[PDB]
Amino acid sequence: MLEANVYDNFNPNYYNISDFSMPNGKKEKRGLPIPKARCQVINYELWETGYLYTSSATLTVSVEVGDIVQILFPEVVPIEEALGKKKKLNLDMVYLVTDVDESNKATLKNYFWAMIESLDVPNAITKTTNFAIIDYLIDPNKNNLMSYGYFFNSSIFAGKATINRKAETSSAHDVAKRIFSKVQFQPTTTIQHAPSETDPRNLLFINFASRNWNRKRITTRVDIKQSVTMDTETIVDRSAYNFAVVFVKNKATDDYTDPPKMYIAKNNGDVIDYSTYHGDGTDLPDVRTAKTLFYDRDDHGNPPELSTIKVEISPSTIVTRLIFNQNELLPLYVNDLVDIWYEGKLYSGYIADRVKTEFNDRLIFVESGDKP
Amino acid sequence: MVRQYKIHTNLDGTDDKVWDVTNGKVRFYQPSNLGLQSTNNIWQSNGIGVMGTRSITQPQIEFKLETFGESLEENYQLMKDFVNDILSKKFVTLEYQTEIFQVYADLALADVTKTEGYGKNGTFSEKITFDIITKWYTYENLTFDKIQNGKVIAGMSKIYGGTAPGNYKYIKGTSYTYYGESDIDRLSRWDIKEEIFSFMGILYPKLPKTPAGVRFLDDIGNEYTAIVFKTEQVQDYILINTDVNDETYQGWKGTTALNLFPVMDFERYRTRIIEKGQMELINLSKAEFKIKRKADFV
Amino acid sequence: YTNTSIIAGGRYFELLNETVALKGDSVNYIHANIDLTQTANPVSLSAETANNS
Ligand SMILES: [Ca+2]
Repeated sequence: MLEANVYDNFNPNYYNISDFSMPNGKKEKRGLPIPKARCQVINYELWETGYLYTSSATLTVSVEVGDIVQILFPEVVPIEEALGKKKKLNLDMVYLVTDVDESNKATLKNYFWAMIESLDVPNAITKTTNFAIIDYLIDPNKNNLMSYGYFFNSSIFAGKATINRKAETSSAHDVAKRIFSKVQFQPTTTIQHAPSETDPRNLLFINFASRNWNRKRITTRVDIKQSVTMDTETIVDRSAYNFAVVFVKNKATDDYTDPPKMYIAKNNGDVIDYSTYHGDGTDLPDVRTAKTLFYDRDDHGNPPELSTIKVEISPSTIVTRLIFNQNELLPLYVNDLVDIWYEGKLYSGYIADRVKTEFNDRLIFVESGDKP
Repeated sequence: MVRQYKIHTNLDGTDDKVWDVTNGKVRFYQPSNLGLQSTNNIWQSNGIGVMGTRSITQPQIEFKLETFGESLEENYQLMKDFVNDILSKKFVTLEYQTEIFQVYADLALADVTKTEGYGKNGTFSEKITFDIITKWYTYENLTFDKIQNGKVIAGMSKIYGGTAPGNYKYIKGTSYTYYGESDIDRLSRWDIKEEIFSFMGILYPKLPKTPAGVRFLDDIGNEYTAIVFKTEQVQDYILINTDVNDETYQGWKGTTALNLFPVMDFERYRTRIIEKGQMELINLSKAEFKIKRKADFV
Repeated sequence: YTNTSIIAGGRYFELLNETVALKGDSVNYIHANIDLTQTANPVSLSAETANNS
């Protein structure tokens, strides 16, 4: 079994107060408490980041909804916080109790996703770099749960933030998912005692750091023997009816009296009128997914742009997800850039999640796409 | 004459320990079922019969574990030993031997019983149940074949002989047939006649930093899979096991064992299942192979 | 380590063709471990995650 530390809810209405007198004399934030009970986590399905599934585990002590569960491992993870600076960090799996049944089986939600809950973010914040969004999302003054610090690899979140659809107000969950897909990284919450020996506080931090500051791409093979589960995910939201029966309203009748114009999307990506086609069908799709679209003529009176129709019939990012057993010959840990060979086909992406169960040790591989 | 059952801790391995369950102190008796159950997925429409795919299912073998020991101390020492020895290794290979064949089955301990109904000098009479990993496979030695030059015959072979400046005659049927080939010692074939499922090869490399290992070709001369490694120094030998349960890809230099899995070419190694054709040696001076091939009923 | 001599804590020892296993895509910190109670073999080598001196 694994060891588990059970604490009461890390209420930021209590812990965010900077009244604690440090040994030197300085006034700082309130440190994390001691576990109300030391128990042992048993009959477990424990994820590392909580990318797809929520963790579930039975616990010896009678835990209740709200309590924080810190699962301990007798091993250490070295995170590169600065180019040369590597810090000794202890392996932890921190969750929030969402629901306990009659048989004391607790439904555990990964601390980070349970922290950025109900938080909404406007398009104005998303206009800047990915660092600005992370600095907004991780704040104990706003979040439902207490936060002390954030470790983040500057190179991975250096790039310009992904463009938002309709420039609307999105939830912290949807933006994080959209950002974490492009950066090819996943967050891990860790409880560890303050770095300075003078500070006696136990603190909770969020991890956006890796074993290598400048991440390198790995090349590996996944055999059918590892109980492989193949399923297709969609990163970007784009429409599914590749053929469009487009109708344009007549100005004189203020009605759709005029016949429709059919538009087909080629295999390359371009959108053409169906009547204009002069080919052999090799450059057109294998299956015709169709929809009927209605458009209103602009103030100028001109028909709607080809490009505007194109966006609605354009293809979505078909991405392959692979869930398999941990290979001891070539171990794959979370937040690693990999190139997986499966049944003669090459899939490129990252390790998003990791399940620590009683029977097996499994990985969630997410193909980042961007192949041609 | 009579059949032989032998439990092996690790077959194909240096740390092997064999227990004779036919002649030794601890014996297996009256196997429950050595046959097979098949599910053919047959559906009948209006009296006409349609057959799907046959899933050959293997059933648990339940033996009659019986120890013969001089004292109560001896038989308790036999039960503690035999069971721990099966438990120590993740799976144990049971050898089935008769006048006609020598098959093997990969087994996993399903259930073992210990009761206080002792016979004479405290002798056990219990039931030992096993789960089937792979039922009946042949563990045999795979070797290459050599090609030799045909003899030179006057009038039959292409030579300019007899009266000067030589002569070779075109006849009907006998005419001219080439004797052989210059340097026929280059041709070697590692023939694969039936589909094999796993193997234990001992590869001795030639040149360092040049990919060394094996490649497999089909009946038309096309590569389908290849286990090849690019090491920095010349390994004394690369010990490879394709067995699914304990896959091993290790290189040896002196007394030091190195894991060669990350150095391997992952693109070339497409499958484990070897098909009918031939095998080639990439940058190898010598190779020793042991091939294991399945049989459903024996 | 084909031939590498190390003086750790004033104790001299030679590494003669001593091979140490490594972690894939990681920064391995090779340590010299001395345990005087292990009278047969006091020096042992280990590739670790961080500098645990
Ligand atoms: Ca073996």
